[PDB]
Amino acid sequence: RNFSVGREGLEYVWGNHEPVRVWAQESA
Amino acid sequence: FEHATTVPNVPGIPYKALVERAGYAPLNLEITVVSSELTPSTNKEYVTCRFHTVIPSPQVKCCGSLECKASSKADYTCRVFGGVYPFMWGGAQCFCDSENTQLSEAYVEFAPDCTIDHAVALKVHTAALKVGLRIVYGNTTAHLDTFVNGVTPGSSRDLKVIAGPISAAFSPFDHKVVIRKGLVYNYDFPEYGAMKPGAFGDIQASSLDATDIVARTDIRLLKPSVKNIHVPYTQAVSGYEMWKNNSGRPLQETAPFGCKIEVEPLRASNCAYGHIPISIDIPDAAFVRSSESPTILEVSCTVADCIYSADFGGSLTLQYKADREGHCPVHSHSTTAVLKEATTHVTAVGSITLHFSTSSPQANFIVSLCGKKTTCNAECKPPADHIIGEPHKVDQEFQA
Ligand SMILES: *[C@@H]1O[C@H](CO)[C@@H](O)[C@H](O)[C@H]1NC(C)=O
Repeated sequence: RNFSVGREGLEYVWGNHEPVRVWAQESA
Repeated sequence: FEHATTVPNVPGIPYKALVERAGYAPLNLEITVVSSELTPSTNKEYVTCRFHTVIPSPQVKCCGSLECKASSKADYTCRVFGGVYPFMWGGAQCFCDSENTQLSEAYVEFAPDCTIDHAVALKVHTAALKVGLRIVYGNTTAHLDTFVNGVTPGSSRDLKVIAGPISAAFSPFDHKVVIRKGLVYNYDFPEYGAMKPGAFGDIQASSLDATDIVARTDIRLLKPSVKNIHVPYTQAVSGYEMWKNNSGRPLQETAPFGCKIEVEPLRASNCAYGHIPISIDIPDAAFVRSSESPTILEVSCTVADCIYSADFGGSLTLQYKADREGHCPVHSHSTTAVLKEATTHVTAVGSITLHFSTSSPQANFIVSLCGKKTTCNAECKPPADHIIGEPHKVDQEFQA
């Protein structure tokens, strides 16, 4: 699945695991 | 002395600032948002669950005459029919086989499993924020919890802090809140007394043990035709299980700004939005004069390679000429640059290395070490990494 993330971040929950927060950089 | 800053309200990251008294040596402060609980005000108007349609036993007069009696049960339905001639095992429970007038009774009452599986509906008001703050000044640290209003103070044995108000007020809750088994739904509920058949809140009561249970889920009785005695009764299906089937996703999965909604009490924990204005009354005993802490003579900025990433991807080297060994703190006084370290040991003649992070592609930030400043000029390459598992500590300015 292709998930677009923003600069503020995005939190994804895969199953019953701990939610993991990711953040996008400025690698243009 | 009173110092007021504008800390961004993001938990988990430190904010570094350096106080500058007129006649005293500068001191470092580091504020971290260890917790922040947004707790609205809730009141219980009713509870709901799957109802159990309890059927009272029908009773017959042989060929007399009956009447409907008004009751106070939840959706009390009463209907009087004509001749039935019931059969149980001997086939004659009534003489005078013409006009065997029969009574049918039906009402709903809570299931015994509603003590766990039940949904409570809530309406919330304007929510107040309470924030937990960890502060350190120099060598002495302190932990404190305070309310966000701009009025209520916080004290840990030396300190007076005023926090708030929030510049941009935000509430993830709607006007209508439903709690079921710890899951929070922003689903609109019908009001008290205005039940809807086949929808949510078809049975309402102030508590699980309340006797004032009010409901109306459309029980209509039917005339019985079988010789064997049995009352027929047809209904709309329970709207509680339909609302369970057509639930959607809870606000642990769809609340904006990324915060875990907690229940008992209903609250929002560690939810980053806006900036917090905090004013700190630092006690005067923590300060030390500039004649005790050693000051440097000259300092120059020799900058290493830099990357404008979300991690500390920049290195820098400062050479200094001082008079005595000491513990000068470091601070980058720009809004586009922060430092990994807040203080360092400073010799008489020598040089030290330091790490920094930035977001602008260019480096035009100002560096201070016991008061005096020295600019730094560098160009930062775009980062090779695309997604890092550490948030941006800094924000990019407009056209910078
Ligand atoms: C995801 O993006 C890549 C790169 O554009 C593309 O090759 C791939 O087909 C996309 N997959 C989906 C699920 O759309």
